[PDB]
Amino acid sequence: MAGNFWQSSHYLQWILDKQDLLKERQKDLKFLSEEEYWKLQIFFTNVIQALGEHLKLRQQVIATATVYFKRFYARYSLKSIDPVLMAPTCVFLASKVEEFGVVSNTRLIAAATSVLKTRFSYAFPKEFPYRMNHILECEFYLLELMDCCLIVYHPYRPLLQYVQDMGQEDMLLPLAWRIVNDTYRTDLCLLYPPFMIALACLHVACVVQQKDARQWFAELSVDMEKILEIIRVILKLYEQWKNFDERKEMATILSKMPKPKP
Amino acid sequence: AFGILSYEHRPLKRPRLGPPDVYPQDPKQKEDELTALNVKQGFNNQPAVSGDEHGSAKNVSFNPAKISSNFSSIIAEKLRCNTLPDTGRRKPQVNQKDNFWLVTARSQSAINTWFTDLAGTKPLTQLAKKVPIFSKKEEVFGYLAKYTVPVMRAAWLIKMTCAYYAAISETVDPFMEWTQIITKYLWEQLQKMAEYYRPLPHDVEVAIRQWDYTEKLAMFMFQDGMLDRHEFLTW
Amino acid sequence: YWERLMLEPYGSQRDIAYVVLCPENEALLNGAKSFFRDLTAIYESCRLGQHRPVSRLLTDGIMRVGSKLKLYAQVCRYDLGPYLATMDRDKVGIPTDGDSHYPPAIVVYIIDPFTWTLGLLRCFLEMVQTLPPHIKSTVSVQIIPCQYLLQPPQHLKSLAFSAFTQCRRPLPTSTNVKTLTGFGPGLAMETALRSPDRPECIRLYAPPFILAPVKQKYNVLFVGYCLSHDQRWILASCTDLYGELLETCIINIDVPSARKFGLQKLWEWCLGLVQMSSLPWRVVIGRLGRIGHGELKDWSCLLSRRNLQSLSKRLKDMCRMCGISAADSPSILSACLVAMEPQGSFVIMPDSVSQLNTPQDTSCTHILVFPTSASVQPNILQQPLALGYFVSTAKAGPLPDWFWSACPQAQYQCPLFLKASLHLHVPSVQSSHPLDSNQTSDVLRFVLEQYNALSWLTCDPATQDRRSCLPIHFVVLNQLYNFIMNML
Amino acid sequence: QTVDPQSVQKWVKFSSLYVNLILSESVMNLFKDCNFDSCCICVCNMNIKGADVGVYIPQEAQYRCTCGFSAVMNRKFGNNSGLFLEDELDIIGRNTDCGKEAEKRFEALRALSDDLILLLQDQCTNLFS
Amino acid sequence: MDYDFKVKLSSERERVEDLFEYEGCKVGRGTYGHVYKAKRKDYALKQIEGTGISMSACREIALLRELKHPNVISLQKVFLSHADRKVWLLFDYAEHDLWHIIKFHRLPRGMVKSLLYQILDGIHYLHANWVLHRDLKPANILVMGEGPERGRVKIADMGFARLFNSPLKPLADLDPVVVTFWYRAPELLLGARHYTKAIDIWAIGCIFAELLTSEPIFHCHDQLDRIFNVMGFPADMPEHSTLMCSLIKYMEKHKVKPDSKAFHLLQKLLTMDPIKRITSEQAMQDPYFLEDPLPTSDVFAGCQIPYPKREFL
Amino acid sequence: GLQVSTKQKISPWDLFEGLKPSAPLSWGWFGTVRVDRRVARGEEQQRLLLYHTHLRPRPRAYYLEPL
Ligand SMILES: [Zn+2]
Ligand SMILES: [Zn+2]
Repeated sequence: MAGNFWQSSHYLQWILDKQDLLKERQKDLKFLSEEEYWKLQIFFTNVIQALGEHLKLRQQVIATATVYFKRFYARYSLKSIDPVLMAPTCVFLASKVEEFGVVSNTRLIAAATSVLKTRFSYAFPKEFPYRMNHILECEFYLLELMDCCLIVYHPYRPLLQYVQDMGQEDMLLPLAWRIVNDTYRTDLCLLYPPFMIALACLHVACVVQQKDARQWFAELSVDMEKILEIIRVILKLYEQWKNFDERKEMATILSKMPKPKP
Repeated sequence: AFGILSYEHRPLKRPRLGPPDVYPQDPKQKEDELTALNVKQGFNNQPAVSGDEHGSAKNVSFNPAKISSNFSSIIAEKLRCNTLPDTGRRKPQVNQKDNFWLVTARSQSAINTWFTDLAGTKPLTQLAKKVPIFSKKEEVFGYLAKYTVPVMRAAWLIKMTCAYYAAISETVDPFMEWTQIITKYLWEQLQKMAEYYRPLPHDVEVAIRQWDYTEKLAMFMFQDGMLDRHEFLTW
Repeated sequence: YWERLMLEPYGSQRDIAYVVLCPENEALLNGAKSFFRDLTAIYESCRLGQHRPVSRLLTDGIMRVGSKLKLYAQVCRYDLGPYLATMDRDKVGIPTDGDSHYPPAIVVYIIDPFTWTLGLLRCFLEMVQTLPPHIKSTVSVQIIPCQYLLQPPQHLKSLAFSAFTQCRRPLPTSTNVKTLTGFGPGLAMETALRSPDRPECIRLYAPPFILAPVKQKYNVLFVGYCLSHDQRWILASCTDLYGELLETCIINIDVPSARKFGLQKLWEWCLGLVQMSSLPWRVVIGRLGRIGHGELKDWSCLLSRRNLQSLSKRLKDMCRMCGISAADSPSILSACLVAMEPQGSFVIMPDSVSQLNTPQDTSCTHILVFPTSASVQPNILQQPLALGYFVSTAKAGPLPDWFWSACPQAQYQCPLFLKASLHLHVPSVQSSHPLDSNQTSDVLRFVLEQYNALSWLTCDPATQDRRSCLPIHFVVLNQLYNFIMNML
Repeated sequence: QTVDPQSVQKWVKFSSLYVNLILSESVMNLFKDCNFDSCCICVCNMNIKGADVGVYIPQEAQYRCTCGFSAVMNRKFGNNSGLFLEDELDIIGRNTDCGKEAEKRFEALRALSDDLILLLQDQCTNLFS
Repeated sequence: MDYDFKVKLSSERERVEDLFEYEGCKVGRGTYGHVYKAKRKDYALKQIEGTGISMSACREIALLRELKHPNVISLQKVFLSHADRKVWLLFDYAEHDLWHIIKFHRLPRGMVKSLLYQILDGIHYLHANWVLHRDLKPANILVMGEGPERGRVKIADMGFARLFNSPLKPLADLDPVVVTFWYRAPELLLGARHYTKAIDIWAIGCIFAELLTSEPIFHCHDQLDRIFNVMGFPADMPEHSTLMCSLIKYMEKHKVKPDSKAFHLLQKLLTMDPIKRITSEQAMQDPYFLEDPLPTSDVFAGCQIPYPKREFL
Repeated sequence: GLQVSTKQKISPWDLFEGLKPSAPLSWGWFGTVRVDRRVARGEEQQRLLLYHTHLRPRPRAYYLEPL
């Protein structure tokens, strides 16, 4: 259902506070630190983004599946089901609910087994040993644990509404789109309604391009103190990416994962 | 779910926008237009960002000291924006063309509706857009006692009557001239129950139902500091 | 200018349905129906909701009754018990919105023909037991004298704001998720809410106005306690930094050792309010009387540095996320004790000078503090840690007799002199805030202007100024001290 | 002041050198600092008696009580102010005089359901009485 | 993925056969599945055809999780049995189908005044939430009978319902035939690929004329001749050239007055072009509902029900 | 900070609720600041309390007991 965010099941239920996710991640924090878990969530978002890019998909299905990836791991352990199997099954569910089209059975392996051995072979030296019988039970299990919440609102619709109201479209929208694509790495979408993320996006992009957005932001009546920690997360997000590399580290992180028992 | 704040009935940017994330049915949207080409080849959905929409640039440099300094300036000028600046003292003014009717006696049924709603529970903001003003100032006391309106709602109608009379006569001290009409309307009440006791008639109870309320009207009128005390107690 | 500016308070306009208890006297009957219809006006002209009576029509919401109190009580009990226990012409032009997504407050109004009157209150002891729990969970009682109807303004608005304050809206128990799934996060907060270790009847408090914020997250409590006319009862009341909470308690100590248990019993009640929150606290204890020699032995020994660290280790056990994040654990960061007593030595007159003169129309407060070192040159240091004076142009209400037995000649002066001292000053338990400083002058000049601030919350809107001096937790303590004076 | 009560009362019905030398040593000789009036039990030796009070009030060896405690001045506040009854008898003295008079005053001062007392504290909880 | 997770989920799960007597007494059968009457050990229990979740089954569960209205059916609980891998659904029992009233009458004008109102306000709410039913049939209109609410009809069987907020594919690319040929729009019968929300306005006006005459107006190129039969030929979008007055007479033979407010609403409901067709909210601004007796919340208005109970199959 | 400066005298014939803003009253007299809506701090503490499950509070009649 669209056009009414404040009566949606995502807003009523899946908006989870900061203290809730910290308690639920403690069993995952028993083996790895917060930095190792956050870099792992950075990487497995990048895997899902790589799989969505390979299938010639849109961006809306990639963000929804990443939320579906983040919703399950917010409130369940990492050692329950293998995250390497989360990446194909969430993309299929996101493309199914948006009515973009159902992928083929052999196509999805060709989507997966190409990607994990052309850009992620250092992370996975072995093959991807999973079939449809593993996926079909998982997505049937995943919707059972999602509280039947299949409709996800996205910050792109306010962001286009914000830039069409403001007027500057050509010099802001590419800068606005890359920030919202980057903020899906963090957990802000499970914490806040999306239209403050778009407002914090419009605040960042005008400062980056040195655009005087004083009179546009001062007139509107919303809470600016809750924007501030959203700004604070984003500046911590890019700062860790300066001293983080992909190929060097995760030989140790993926060796230290708690693997599910057969 | 009491702990969460809802902006559902709090619109953002009231001149140019509406509710924050509620999307109303715009009747001039792309999903309702039908050209000749749109029917044949289907819906035309193009990417909002030309080039690579999926690509996100993380190698661009950021200056968080610049962002926090600019954000501190934005929140500061909103405090200057939300200030409700001071203004000089002035008499309250009205627009005469829509706030009332010029003639009261055009319809007796409309008066019975308005004073019943005045005796009702509706706050007077809705009643402020249309108020009665009589031919003279004396009928307002007799009619309000007939409906037994509470005095707080009765005194607000008195505040209407002097405001409109001051505006037409601008092209006078309100205390004693209002006091004179109050006293002379209560002076003629004493002519009834004094001489009609000495040779119950229904005309006596007509005077009792209007003297009793207007006397209690006048004491609440007195405690407000609303009229002149000296000439009233002289009467 | 509340009704003039038509402002809206906190609490979002709670609606009140009412029942009126009136005897069969005809002249007394007509004064009430004019009073409560005008009371309906003043409650609704101000933006506080709806003052409509019970929806069933019973002579405009007024019921009748009938030494004679027994006759007044039988029909009080035999009637109020079970009572509290397709054409649509204009609906076609508009459509229905849908299923989409609070019961009104019930406050019974009682008139008192008597000019001991606990027998009218004995109805409320009978109505609390003979009702279902959903009805009886929010029931308030209102008493007014009968002489208000006959002989006299400011009375109508004062009674309106008191009943709106005393509504005390309970926390909802049903959340209406309608998840329609065997398990999920929506059921998880639903199941945790109905767990038997959560208390019932929270009765959330929102006054018509709270203190405005002043620019980590923390909160400071103000608690005040004093004894009754006898030594049988210790009476306490607690407030927030911003006054958003107003709770009090009654603890009995009666003997035919004896004083350590009463001071101990106050503190788990004080620890009760902080543990129903989940942010770390700062505790300030006020005493309306004077601290004696033997009270402070209990106040220092169990509220020491080690024991507050001891309960810090204990609270991490039953709550997991108190172990991880210290900002979500409702611990105590610092402890202080302030004794409150008059001075009665100095006098100032406002009439002597050296655009507005102060005392005839407004009030002001002036403070001087000092470290009061013993000389200029174990757990408890010097008896005055630091002292400061509290002079105020604002007058005070009815104080207890033992408060002014020191120097009663200074009672009747309008600029009133007060003497406040420090007795514990325990900073940085978990290891800058003004309470965290070891400088003894700074911890005075933090709590006292908030003590001035909570005194400004005592402004009756029917009064031009605050109705008395002192903070509201001291005033409400005196409001229940004078009530237990007169009635028992 | 006088007038208001009458009004409502209307409305009810129709509706020797050595003598002064010793007296100077204990009466006018007690002029202490008024900033110490909020005083408490001694910190030097942990007693309700200290400094040079022991010659003004009728043993134990208090050694160099350097704090500002004076039990003479302290007693005045103690006798009729709001205090704990155990603490009140310590300041007076159960063995000496007037401890029996304070006990008699308290016992004559005294000479019901639990939910009704809880009702009394609800009505006075509000802002306006 | 381990054994202890499965026994934890099975313990938290409950069985539909252990709570409901859905076996036997099958009251409804169709291409959507089987409808059973059952209660706790009344409700309408639906089993979807096909092993696993399907295209209709995904469309069912994704929408009515979050939608709620008095005039729309509402689900109370889903069931997922892993023994056979099929989806079980639980709605409240609906006594009378609108097909039953039509078949029994093959007529007071007060109820069809209100049945026209109660569908039209619900379809405006359904359009308001940016989703299309794409299926309006007399078998899809179900009436409460002698229950907690009287009247208050509900719309069900939205297996063909699709969001139209943002079509990433053309709508006819994933569904060439969207509704049965008795109520297919001529617009999509012309091979229109991108079609707007005016399709349902055609469908309600067809079944309203069915309720006006107690006879199917459109009856069995197979229907395009019938569309040109009752409307004449429109002499004033693709494959237009390859196709190779009647309204007044067809209503006259069915004893309906041509000069009436019902006919003026009927003729404005059905047009060849979707732009000149009215949408949902302007239909209820017609004073046809205001005229004389007006739409009631209870469509029976105290009258006893002559229609029988739905017989078990 | 916030001190007191002056006093203004106004007739009671001007104070009426018919006109929507404050015509005889100046908002700069009071230092009125329009601030945005936020939830109650006690209300969010109740929702935040739901995950801790701390020690049981007393049933408020325990305190009124003999020693
Ligand atoms: Zn805890
Ligand atoms: Zn000492």
